[PDB]
Amino acid sequence: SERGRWEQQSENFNTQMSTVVGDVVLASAFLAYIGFFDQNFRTDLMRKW
Amino acid sequence: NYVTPRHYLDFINQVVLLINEKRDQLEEEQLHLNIGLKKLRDTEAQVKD
Amino acid sequence: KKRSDLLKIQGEFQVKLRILEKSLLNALSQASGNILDDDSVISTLETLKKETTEIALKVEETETVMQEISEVSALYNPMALSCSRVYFAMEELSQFH
Repeated sequence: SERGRWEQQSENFNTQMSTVVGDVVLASAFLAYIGFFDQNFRTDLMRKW
Repeated sequence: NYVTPRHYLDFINQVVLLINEKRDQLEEEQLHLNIGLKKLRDTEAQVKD
Repeated sequence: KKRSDLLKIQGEFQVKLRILEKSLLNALSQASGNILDDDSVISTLETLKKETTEIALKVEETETVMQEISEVSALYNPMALSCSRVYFAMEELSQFH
């Protein structure tokens, strides 16, 4: 039951490890470019990315 | 607003520092999640034995 | 009050496990031989079977609180809206110096 819990945590971390590059790219642009604009431009920009 | 090469460069540097900062945190946690599943899947074979 | 504290108190479900887990990995180590009577293995484990449950079910209620939250966060919505509209009305007056 305990070991089953580790298995869930593990698979969860492989998922993140699996979406880190794209997750980072997106978070970077956000920190790099988004700032100047308002919600609408931020929103539309994040969608193009 | 103006976007200059200089922005492109910082963008990349951010992407480089964040991919590291993020992977590191995840791998350091996947490792621990492994020092565990072994110790468990083992005690489970031992006990089942 | 609830929404904060509650979910603001993730530490138990965080550290109380993030290190209490490490404490299981210990017992299992000073083990490999007499596993069946090992109190620190029987302890740490059953300890988790509990300290664990706290999260699971207690969460089953937090989704239902987020619901409490939502219901009420909708009941105020119209008024919050009027407010935004009123303010931007005062801002239109700015056309006159």
